[PDB]
Amino acid sequence: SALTQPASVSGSPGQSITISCTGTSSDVGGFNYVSWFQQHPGKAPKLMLYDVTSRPSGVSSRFSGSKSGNTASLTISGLQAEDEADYYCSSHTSRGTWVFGGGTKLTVL
Amino acid sequence: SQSALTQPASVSGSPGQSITISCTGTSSDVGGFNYVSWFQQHPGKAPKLMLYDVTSRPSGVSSRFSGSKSGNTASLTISGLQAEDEADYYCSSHTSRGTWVFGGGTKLTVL
Amino acid sequence: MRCIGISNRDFVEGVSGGSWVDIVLEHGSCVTTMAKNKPTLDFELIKTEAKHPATLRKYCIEAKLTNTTTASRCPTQGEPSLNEEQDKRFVCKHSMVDRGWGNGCGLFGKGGIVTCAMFTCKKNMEGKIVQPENLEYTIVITPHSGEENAVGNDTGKHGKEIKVTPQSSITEAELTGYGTVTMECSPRTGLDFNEMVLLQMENKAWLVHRQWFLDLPLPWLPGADTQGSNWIQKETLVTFKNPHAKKQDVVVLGSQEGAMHTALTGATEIQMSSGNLLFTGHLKCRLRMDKLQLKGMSYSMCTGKFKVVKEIAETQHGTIVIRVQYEGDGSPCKIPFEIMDLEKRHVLGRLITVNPIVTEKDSPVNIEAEPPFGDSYIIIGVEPGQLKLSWFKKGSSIGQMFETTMRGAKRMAILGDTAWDFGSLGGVFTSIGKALHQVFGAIYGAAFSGVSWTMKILIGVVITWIGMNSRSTSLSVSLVLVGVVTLYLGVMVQA
Amino acid sequence: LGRLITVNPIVTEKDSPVNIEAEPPFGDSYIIIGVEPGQLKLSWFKKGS
Amino acid sequence: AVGNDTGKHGKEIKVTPQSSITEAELTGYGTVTMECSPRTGLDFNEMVL
Amino acid sequence: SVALVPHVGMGLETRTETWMSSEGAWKHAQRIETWVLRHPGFTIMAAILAYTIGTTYFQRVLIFILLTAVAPSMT
Amino acid sequence: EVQLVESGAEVKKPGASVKVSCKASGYTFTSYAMHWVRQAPGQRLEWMGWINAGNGNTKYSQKFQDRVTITRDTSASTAYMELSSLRSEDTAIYYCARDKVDDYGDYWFPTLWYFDYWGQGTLVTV
Amino acid sequence: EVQLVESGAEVKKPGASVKVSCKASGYTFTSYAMHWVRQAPGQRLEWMGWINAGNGNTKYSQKFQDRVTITRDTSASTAYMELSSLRSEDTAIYYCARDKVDDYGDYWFPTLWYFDYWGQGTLVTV
Ligand SMILES: *[C@@H]1O[C@H](CO)[C@@H](O)[C@H](O)[C@H]1NC(C)=O
Repeated sequence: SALTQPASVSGSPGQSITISCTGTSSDVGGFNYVSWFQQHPGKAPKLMLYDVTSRPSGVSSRFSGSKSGNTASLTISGLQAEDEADYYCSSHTSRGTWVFGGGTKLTVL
Repeated sequence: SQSALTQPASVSGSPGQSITISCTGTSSDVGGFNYVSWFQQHPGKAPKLMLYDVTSRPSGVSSRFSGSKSGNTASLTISGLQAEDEADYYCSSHTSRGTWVFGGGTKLTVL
Repeated sequence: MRCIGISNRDFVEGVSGGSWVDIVLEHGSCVTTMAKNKPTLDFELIKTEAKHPATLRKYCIEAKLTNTTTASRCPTQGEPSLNEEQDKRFVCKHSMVDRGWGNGCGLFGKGGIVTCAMFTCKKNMEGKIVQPENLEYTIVITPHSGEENAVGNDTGKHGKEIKVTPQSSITEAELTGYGTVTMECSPRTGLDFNEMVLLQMENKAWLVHRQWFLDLPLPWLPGADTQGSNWIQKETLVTFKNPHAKKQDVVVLGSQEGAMHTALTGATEIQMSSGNLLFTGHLKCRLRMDKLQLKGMSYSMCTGKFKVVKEIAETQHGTIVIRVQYEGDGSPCKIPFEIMDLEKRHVLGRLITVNPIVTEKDSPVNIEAEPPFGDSYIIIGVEPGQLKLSWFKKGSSIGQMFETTMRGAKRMAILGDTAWDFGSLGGVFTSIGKALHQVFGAIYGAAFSGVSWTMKILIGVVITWIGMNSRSTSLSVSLVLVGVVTLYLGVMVQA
Repeated sequence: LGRLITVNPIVTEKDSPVNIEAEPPFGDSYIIIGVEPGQLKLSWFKKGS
Repeated sequence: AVGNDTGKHGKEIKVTPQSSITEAELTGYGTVTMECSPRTGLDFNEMVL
Repeated sequence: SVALVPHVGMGLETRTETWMSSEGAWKHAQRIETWVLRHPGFTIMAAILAYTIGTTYFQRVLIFILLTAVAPSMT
Repeated sequence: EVQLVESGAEVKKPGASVKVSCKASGYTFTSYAMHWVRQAPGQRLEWMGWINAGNGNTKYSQKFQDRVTITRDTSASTAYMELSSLRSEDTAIYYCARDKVDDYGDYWFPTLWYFDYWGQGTLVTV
Repeated sequence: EVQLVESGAEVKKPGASVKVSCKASGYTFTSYAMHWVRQAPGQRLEWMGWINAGNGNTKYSQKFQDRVTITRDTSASTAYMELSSLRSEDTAIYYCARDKVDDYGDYWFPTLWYFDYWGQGTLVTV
């Protein structure tokens, strides 16, 4: 039931890179409980997006979220070196549980 | 399938003259409709569409190539025969049965 | 161009103050709009696509039974108990079979029995739903440029294709040389996809009524059901047999695909395999002709001979089309075209391909015009080598009025009150007629929903008779009018 | 045709979405946001009476 | 806003029979005064928990 | 059966042909005609009953037609 | 710039089957019907059939209705044509002509300008 | 400041049990539900369950349902995650994330910004 994400992703600095989170009709295709978490090595996950698109107060505006059918997407526009991290997608399912993506490792180089 | 359109085996004409090629079909392929297209086949090269809709020609084709239809027979005319006009000319049609039929093939010789 | 020979072609003439006209677009039809000093354009709704639909309910059309079990209890000792009755995969039923010393019971009477077989679905039909905000109408706008191949509509290569979505009310198409055309379409007041399901069953899809779809007497699963085994009304697809009150059996009824096909008689078929694209329904749009200008109006008239390359043909709509090759000089020139009378005293016809021009000498040009009823002459070119092509129309203006009245009546019978939007310029009479039509259509749809055309015919006959046999002249007339309209709608329905 | 409910909607920060609630009329109505350049016109139909 | 270092838009007012008049200070919108009558909402002298 | 509740009279019709409009337009009439042919006995009883519940030929004809239309349908 | 690239020339025994591809680039591959025209060396052209790349529907001539199969890769933007039960008389150049389907995605009536673009021709020997 | 702090890393042997705590400060502990999320070394985040500090209600993942016990200490504003019968697969960082409950005190529908604040992460090895 884990949300499916690409294993890895890489984008040249200053470009835009997109990440996909494909789920079922219950987790990410049924509800707007879609959240994106950024986790730097050795650190706890950081809430990057929520409600599909809304981003936390401190979170940059370079991060944009989209959802289409059973798939939610995260896009990064600046591709700074500090953006290189591991990104996890989560959704609150219809049965009242939380499912997480497999996580994508974003690399600038 | 069907029966291949019958055109003369070969044609020749002095350079600069007017030479026509016939294309005889039944009432189901050539007589029935206007899906009559002419193709120019140079040796070792893929056929090139010269005429479609009987008289129409695709962009980039000389106006010397003109087409006409009469009953069950389609005619291809060339004005001012040149040295480039030494390819095999094939007439095709879209049969009412839903297939395509090609003529035997006329080889025009300038001289 | 792209709209001749469709046979469901309508002609919208004129725009109001503001240069806008209301046009209703339908699938399988085409609209050609003409206004003074503006190019004639062809509009056609060629696709409605519903994206990312959510499945609402699964229905079982082909099941099977397995692991059948049975249990009995001696008479007057209550009910038999089966473990398989514990889970809802097993379809069960209780019944009474007489028992006595022969069976193994100590007393005689009707002992309870229960049969339980596992229920599995072999084939299901999925009914999906789509939000009115996830539709994407496609419209091809084709100018009457007179291009050689423009008559062939299917390709639509040189016609601009605009995608209308409820996200933005305004769509702007830039037609090269013609300026731009602005469309303000209303996808929300179209087919009402909040009240319809996209029923797909074995590589065929239908657009059905939502309540009808939820009334289907088949075993079903919720739209979001992962297991796939908790079918709700399984008893609609199994039968329990107790012929002689000796033993009870359960059998599966049989594949319901054909019965479903019969049930889907009045639905419109749609495509569901490669995207949920469905070719049915209409779309009201508003056409902004403000930024729309004629092409090649700065060219000079052609001074040379024209030859006809395709003979004059009569379109199904009372218009004539003709292709003319150009042979003179001044390659980008304007084709002198007019439909005169025999003596050329005055112009009789009306060009539909306004401002025909030969852009390239070699490329032929297709010109469409609307000759008058009777004898007319199509004059083409200047006097030296001028073409004069006689034509006859074989019709009457009274006949054309009857045909137009019948076509408008059919449009009202199909679009209801949306008919008043077709070619409307926002007139006061148009608004009042549309509001009255909305009221009467609501009443009529309440009173006539769910019946067949034969029932409509019967009701119309009865109402007409009641009106005829009515003392009141007013009530008689109103009842007769209602009956006649009902008879017309019954005749024109189921299509 | 309609009166908005989130009265005086304002933007405090550029990268800060603001959600407006408004009461449209019954039937066809159009929600207009912004000014002439790139103004976004939204259609809506209110089904009641 | 999720950043909880600043928490706004959450004014809750407690109303008691002794203090039935209280004002909320909605940041940016001034203040609102509620003059409530808790003694009439429910007759807790004729009710048992 | 699902076949006993067709998607007819639902107000969703357009210009495009429906699923089985041509075929199913006259299926009911054909079925009622065949039933009347095969079962002439009930038709005579229906006519007699309609005449008995009369007072008007419109009433009698309507009642007889309704009974004949409902005899196969009730099945 | 629409170019149809075909597989390299092949030579195979009569009992073998040859599959020739025709990659489509420069136009929407799924909106065009890929035809296959056979021309024996020194003979007239022969129409085998067409495959609707949009919906995979195929048509065949009665000559090759049983010995010919045409397939297209929507993702690969290539249309395949395999001919089994080969014969020496089967030797010919196989081209891939192009035609456009209508706006409803079905290939009912060909455009009048069909076969406007051909392949370079693939040679098959037996 | 709303900081969440968890107990330190611990080393346990297979078949043992481990208790991890998450101390919540800077906010009303009773107003939020506490979630436990574990991440194996170099693998995806995994949700285990939540505890409603307001009433002690809990919901566990179908996995971990029989092994994990979640408890809270209203006095200390602390949450605990007891994992019993540790196996080799249970070595991972165990994070705590909060989500506010509604004004009724019932936590069934989360807030859109669930898991906005996380604990530093407690490492457990077997
Ligand atoms: C049903 O019967 C099959 C053998 O026909 C058996 O393999 C299966 O376990 C049985 N299941 C139940 C639930 O009885």
